[PDB]
Amino acid sequence: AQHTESFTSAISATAWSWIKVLVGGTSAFIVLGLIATAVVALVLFFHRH
Amino acid sequence: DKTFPIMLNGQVNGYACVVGGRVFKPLHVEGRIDNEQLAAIKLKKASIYDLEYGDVPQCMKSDTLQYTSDKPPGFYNWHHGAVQYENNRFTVPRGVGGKGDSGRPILDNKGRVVAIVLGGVNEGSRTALSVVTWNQKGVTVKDTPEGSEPW
Repeated sequence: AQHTESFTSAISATAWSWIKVLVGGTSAFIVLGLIATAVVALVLFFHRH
Repeated sequence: DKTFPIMLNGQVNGYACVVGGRVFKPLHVEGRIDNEQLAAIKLKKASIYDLEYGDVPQCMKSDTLQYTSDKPPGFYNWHHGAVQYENNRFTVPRGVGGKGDSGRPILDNKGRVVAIVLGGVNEGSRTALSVVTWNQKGVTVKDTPEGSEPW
C-alpha cells in the first residue's frame, strides 16, 4: 500500500453521526435528572422559610 | 383521644397517632404496635416529612383532625401541660423531656392536632421541641432547633 492506515480512516459520516447521537442522548438524560434533583432541594429549602 | 404507644420488649419507647385519613409513626424508634389492626398495615418509610400509610378503613378513621390555617401564638394543649408558641415551641419546664415521648401530638383548644414532637430532650432553662407542622399554605415542613437530640 502507498498510503497509511489510521484509527479514524474507516469511520463514515453516518457512523460518526450515530455515535454522537448516542453520546449526546445518554448525557442529556443524566443532566435532566441532575437538574430535577437540585430543583426539588430548593423547593424543600423554601417551604421551611 | 386515641394515640396508641409502641412496644419493644415490654417497655414503652414510642407513640403512634391517628389523624383524619392516615396514621403516623416516628422513625427514631423501633418496635411493634400492640394493636393487631395497626400492625398489619404497610408502614412505608420516608424522609423528614414523615410520610406513612393509613391503610385502615373508614369505620375507625379520623379520631382527630389536623389543624387548619390561621395559627395564632395562643394557647395549645399538651399531654404533660400546655404550650403557647407558633414559630418555635414553648419553653416547657422539666419533667417533660425524658425518653420515649416521641410522637405525642400537640393539640389546640378545639381538640385539633397541630404538631407531632420528635426531639429536643433538654436545652437548659428553656427547652425546645423539634416538631413537624404546616408552614403557611398546608405544606408539611419539619422544624428543628439547634442541638436537638432525638427524643
